[PDB]
Amino acid sequence: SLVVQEQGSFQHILRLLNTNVDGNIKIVYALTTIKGVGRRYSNLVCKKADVDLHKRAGELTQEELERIVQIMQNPTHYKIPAWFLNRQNDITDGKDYHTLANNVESKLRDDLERLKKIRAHRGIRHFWGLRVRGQHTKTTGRRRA
Amino acid sequence: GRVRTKTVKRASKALIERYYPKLTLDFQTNKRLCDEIATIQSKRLRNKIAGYTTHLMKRIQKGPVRG
Amino acid sequence: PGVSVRDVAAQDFINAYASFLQRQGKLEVPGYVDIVKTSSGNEMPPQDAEGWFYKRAASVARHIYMRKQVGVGKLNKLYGGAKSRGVRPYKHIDASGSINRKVLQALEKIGIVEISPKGGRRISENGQRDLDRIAAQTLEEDE
Amino acid sequence: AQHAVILDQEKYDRILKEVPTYRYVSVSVLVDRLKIGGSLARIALRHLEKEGIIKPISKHSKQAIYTRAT
Amino acid sequence: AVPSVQTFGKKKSATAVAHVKAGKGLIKVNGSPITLVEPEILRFKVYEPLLLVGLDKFSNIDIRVRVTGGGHVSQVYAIRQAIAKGLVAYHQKYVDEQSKNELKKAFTSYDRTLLIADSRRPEPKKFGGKGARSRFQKSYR
Amino acid sequence: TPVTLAKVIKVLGRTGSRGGVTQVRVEFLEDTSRTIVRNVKGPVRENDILVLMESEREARRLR
Amino acid sequence: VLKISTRKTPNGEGSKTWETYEMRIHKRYIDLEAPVQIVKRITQITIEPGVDVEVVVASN
Amino acid sequence: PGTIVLYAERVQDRGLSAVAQAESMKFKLLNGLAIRRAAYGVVRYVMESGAKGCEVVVSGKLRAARAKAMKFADGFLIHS
Amino acid sequence: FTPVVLATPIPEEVQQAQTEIKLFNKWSFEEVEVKDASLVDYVQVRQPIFVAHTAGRYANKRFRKAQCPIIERLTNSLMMNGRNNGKKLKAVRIIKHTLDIINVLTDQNPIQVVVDAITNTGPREDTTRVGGGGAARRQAVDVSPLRRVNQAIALLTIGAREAAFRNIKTIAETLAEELINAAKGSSTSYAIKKKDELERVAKSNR
Amino acid sequence: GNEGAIRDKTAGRRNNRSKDVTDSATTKKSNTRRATDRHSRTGKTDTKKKVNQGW
RNA sequence: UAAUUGCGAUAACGAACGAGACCUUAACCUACUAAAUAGUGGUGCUAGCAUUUGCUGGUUAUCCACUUCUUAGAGGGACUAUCGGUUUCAAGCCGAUGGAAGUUUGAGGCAAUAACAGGUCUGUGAUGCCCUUAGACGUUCUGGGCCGCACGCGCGCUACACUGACGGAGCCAGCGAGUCUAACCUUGGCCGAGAGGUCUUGGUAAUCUUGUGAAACUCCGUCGUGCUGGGGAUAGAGCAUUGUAAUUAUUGCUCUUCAACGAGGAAUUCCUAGUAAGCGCAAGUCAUCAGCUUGCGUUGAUUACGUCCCUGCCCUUUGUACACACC
Ligand SMILES: [Mg+2]
Ligand SMILES: [Mg+2]
Ligand SMILES: [Mg+2]
Ligand SMILES: [Mg+2]
Ligand SMILES: [Mg+2]
Ligand SMILES: [Mg+2]
Ligand SMILES: [Mg+2]
Ligand SMILES: [Mg+2]
Ligand SMILES: [Mg+2]
Ligand SMILES: [Mg+2]
Ligand SMILES: [Mg+2]
Ligand SMILES: [Mg+2]
Ligand SMILES: [Mg+2]
Ligand SMILES: [Mg+2]
Ligand SMILES: [Mg+2]
Ligand SMILES: [Mg+2]
Ligand SMILES: [Mg+2]
Ligand SMILES: [Mg+2]
Ligand SMILES: [Mg+2]
Ligand SMILES: [Mg+2]
Ligand SMILES: [Mg+2]
Ligand SMILES: [Mg+2]
Ligand SMILES: [Mg+2]
Repeated sequence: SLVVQEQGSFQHILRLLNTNVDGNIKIVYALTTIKGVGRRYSNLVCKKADVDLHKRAGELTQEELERIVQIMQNPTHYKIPAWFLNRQNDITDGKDYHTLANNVESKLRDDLERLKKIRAHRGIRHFWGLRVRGQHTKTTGRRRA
Repeated sequence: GRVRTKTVKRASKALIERYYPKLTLDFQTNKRLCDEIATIQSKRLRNKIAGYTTHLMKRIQKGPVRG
Repeated sequence: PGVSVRDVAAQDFINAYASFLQRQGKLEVPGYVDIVKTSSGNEMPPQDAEGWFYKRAASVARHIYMRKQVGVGKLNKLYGGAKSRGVRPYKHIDASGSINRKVLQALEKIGIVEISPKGGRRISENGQRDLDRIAAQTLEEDE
Repeated sequence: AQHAVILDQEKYDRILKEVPTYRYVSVSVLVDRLKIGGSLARIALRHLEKEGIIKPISKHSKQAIYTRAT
Repeated sequence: AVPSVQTFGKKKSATAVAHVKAGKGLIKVNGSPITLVEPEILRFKVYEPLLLVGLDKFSNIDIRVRVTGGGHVSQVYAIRQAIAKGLVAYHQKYVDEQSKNELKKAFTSYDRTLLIADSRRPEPKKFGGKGARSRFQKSYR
Repeated sequence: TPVTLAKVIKVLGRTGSRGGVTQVRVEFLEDTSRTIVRNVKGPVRENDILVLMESEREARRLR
Repeated sequence: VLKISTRKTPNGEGSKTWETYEMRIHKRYIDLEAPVQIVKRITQITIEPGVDVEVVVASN
Repeated sequence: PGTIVLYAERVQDRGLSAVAQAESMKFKLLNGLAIRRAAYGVVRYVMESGAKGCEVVVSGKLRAARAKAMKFADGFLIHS
Repeated sequence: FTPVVLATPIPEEVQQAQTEIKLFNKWSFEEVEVKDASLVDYVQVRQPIFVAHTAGRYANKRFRKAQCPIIERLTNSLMMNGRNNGKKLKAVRIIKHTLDIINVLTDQNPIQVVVDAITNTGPREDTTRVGGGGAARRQAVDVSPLRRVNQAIALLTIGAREAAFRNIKTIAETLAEELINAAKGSSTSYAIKKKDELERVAKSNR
Repeated sequence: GNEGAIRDKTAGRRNNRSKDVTDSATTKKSNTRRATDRHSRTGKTDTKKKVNQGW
């Protein structure tokens, strides 16, 4: 690239999606401070909104942002494969959704209490505050209870 | 740290005991002497046997020595 | 004087092929190079993101030229690197099979590689005809 | 995430006249003066080479050594 | 059929096969010029045989080398030895012996495995620990 | 800072408990045909040279 | 070189001592220019207990 | 049938090949011979039978709950 | 310099100084003199080598380690900590960089300020652990003419090695800034500090 | 059953970390009669003019 | 001296087992024997750029020659050689030169007499005796368990990063294995982000899988010192594979969740040259499952070249009432 210097376009901090973001960090790495967002789920949507990531966050004049979220809140209507998201076939409607930062803490419990209400052994496990994926528990995970 | 075994040392003295006409002060000459004058079983073995006889015969031309 | 591909440095040459092929136009990208990480063993996709297909198609040819014939599998192993299986030891695995399988078709339709007999894909003859031309163009850097 | 890791409009002036009097330079030397982070500093390095600012006695990536315009 | 020889250079596992033709001074290892091999820092390690013996000594020869086995550094050390031994091999058959005795002398005065093939070799591991001489950790109840 | 010129003429042996030291008689390259037998820490051969701070001092075998 | 690495103890006690066994195989092929009646001439006194003999036919 | 047939060939000077004598004592002790007597017999036999050296060890229990072990060897014997 | 050209291109950059006064990749091997009476015969320069990578057995005999190019023995003393065990190519690259520097600032050839860096980082005197009986004191000892340099090189690296930890400055710059202070030790090089304190206690026994 | 497993209290790392470990966990080898090995405990011996008949 | 290995001293002289010899493997052969299942030169046939004839390839035989590389047969080679230093100038030792090699040449293999209440009746259709034997401790079938989790100990794996993680790109090994009554190793063409799917072929193998294009490593960038993009536990949701069966999630991939961990107290381990350490690979295991092991090569140090202080064990002397020998 080359050196660039805007006048006042860069804003240090600006909240969105009920989360904060440092403007002094790159925007293809800043946005991943939200829940349900990853270093890859971000990269995909970034140039899909024809935005150049080479610059930081206080950059990227608002118009883009206003619908940058719309592309993730509506990830299938806007050309993204449905094997790239955290919630496919959900649990009761067969749809494919992406849950991002407030519903994720909720949806975790949604399935969690679902297995509990169903009495599934792994629900039992969770309720006991243990390892649910079958890993040996005698010699591991001792003091963080 | 390789002190030769007395197996070779016992042999070296027993040949210098009866072959001084022969047994020049050179190893290679002495080496090809054993294949014809001795019944050794291996190159390496006769190599230290002949290589030793040489040192003994190299010193006899300086003075006498036990054995 | 008469140059050859071997007579040019690997990196500053395929990167010349990249700018050339990038600015040429006949690509036939499968359209899905927005996402693919290029291997299961890789953490994230390449950083060019407008390109890196020409950079891969740069050395995708360089290699096929220097050898008799090659196949999809061999390419996967070549670029494929070590994968940090988190807390488990690193291990090597082949790269993505389609990003290679049709990086060839995307470039054999352009005519720089032939589906060689005996199984595999040989450097095309016209691909062999643009052997030194691109090599020479890079010698023009230190003319 | 601290200490001016972006353009810094009035800092752009500082880097203009700070390049002289320097016998050494590198991406480290840039952030070493209450300045811009390495990411923006890195590509700014030869943005100076565009016209008589440095002497690139260095060779490659991960280590750079320029020198006073002669 | 012109005056030509063959020689080799052997590092730990790498073997370098060099053929020296009577030509116009061409040196292309595996088909690629010696100008740039790959280990840019280790480049001079193969350039030095030419620089040490006087650099021209090529006007009527042609060398090209292939390297199987080895590693990114095992092969670079085997080619230099292969070409040095090659040039002295040429000077044995087609030129006099003094111009050759001067070359092996100019080599051995600086030789770093240039003509005498380094005899080092990987040692085999013995059960009781992953390593040649290394042993597993002990407990002591 | 007064320094000394000391070249080891010959070596005596390894003194010290663990054997990491050794008595060594040296010669002053200044006013030669001298002594003292001082001791060292690193591995040494004959003909070596080394500086000593106080030459008016010498310790014998270490316990 | 057919190698067999196995612990010496039948049980799993004592020092973990391993033991590698070896079996070496040698196969030699010869292409001939003989007639159609010496087919069985060097077929019987060709042997010495321990050498597996195998004769082949043309290249197709 | 016909793919194989076996022929019996007596072993030349059986008292040099160990297996022969090993089984010899087995059938000697099994017939009530004194351990020392039967063992010593095969050793003197194997020696007068040509062998440069011989050795035989008997381990286990013989009427004594504690297992003993006796060695019987004659002549020359290399081991390394 | 009587250039010679043939079929394969031999750049004039390598063609200008090969048989000319032998220099390093970019620095003269001549003019580098040990500025300490001791350490002579133990700082191998003259002979020269253009790059510090030599597959030479230096431990099959006790003292062969001394006739080894000292700058090379400095390099390999960086590829340590497991993290760098092997990696000599990464190391040697850091050295070429480090010696491109201090030259940037210090006009003096780098293979000269390097010998100046090890000369003043040798613990002329040191201490030991006398038996003494129980609560033992220390005995004033004088390091050898090669443990002197061995300790000197080890001191310099370990000091710069830790300096490069958790900080943006490159391992190359730390070693560079360590050797400049070590050229003639002045209150900052981790090496001279540890040495004088491994020496000021050598007087605590006398 | 499983409904019993959830409803039933006293389970879970909470209902368990609350307690203390039986000091028997930090126990030792309890050497298995290894200081009496050389002394036959059979309480019987082998006659001598029984072994001279056997050996 | 590694060695009861020798010198030397010597009422002892001369010998054998064991150490050595020996055997195997890794290193030296332009000297012998030659090989389309190994490879080289020429030449046909053949393709690119440059022309001036060149440079870089294609070619299951187009032919011709060869054995340097490869391979494995037969030899040879080293004997610590030469010179010197040290020493009863004895065994020996040490330095230099030469040398493929001069640390038992490196690494193994084998290994005498004795000793243990060492482990193994859970390898054995090796076994003494005892127990049980038809509601069986036999045996098979169904399911569960060996994984079960307030904790204590031990062998490990991944990290705490900038000698870095990441992304392009450069891109080099070696020890192995591998399908007949068969389902083993798998190239290659497609489909698939991936995992994987699918369509054919080579191979019972120096012939095909494979130059195993392995990984660290080299290069060019993005990142910027902030738990950060270092880190990858835990966890949710989906797609695959193994398999009669994957729930307590066999393994693989994808997205998301993003712990502790900012170099580790007292303590203790392994190790001296291609070794340590970093790196991945094959093999055992194996339907699926390596954070295990056994081998391999890859990149390649520091500091020793010494002592008996610590620790352990030998050997004398010595006491002994022990000899079932200090249990
Ligand atoms: Mg996140
Ligand atoms: Mg005869
Ligand atoms: Mg790779
Ligand atoms: Mg790669
Ligand atoms: Mg990892
Ligand atoms: Mg590992
Ligand atoms: Mg040959
Ligand atoms: Mg020498
Ligand atoms: Mg017991
Ligand atoms: Mg048993
Ligand atoms: Mg059952
Ligand atoms: Mg278990
Ligand atoms: Mg263990
Ligand atoms: Mg990388
Ligand atoms: Mg799909
Ligand atoms: Mg078939
Ligand atoms: Mg973080
Ligand atoms: Mg990560
Ligand atoms: Mg530490
Ligand atoms: Mg496996
Ligand atoms: Mg296991
Ligand atoms: Mg007594
Ligand atoms: Mg007691």
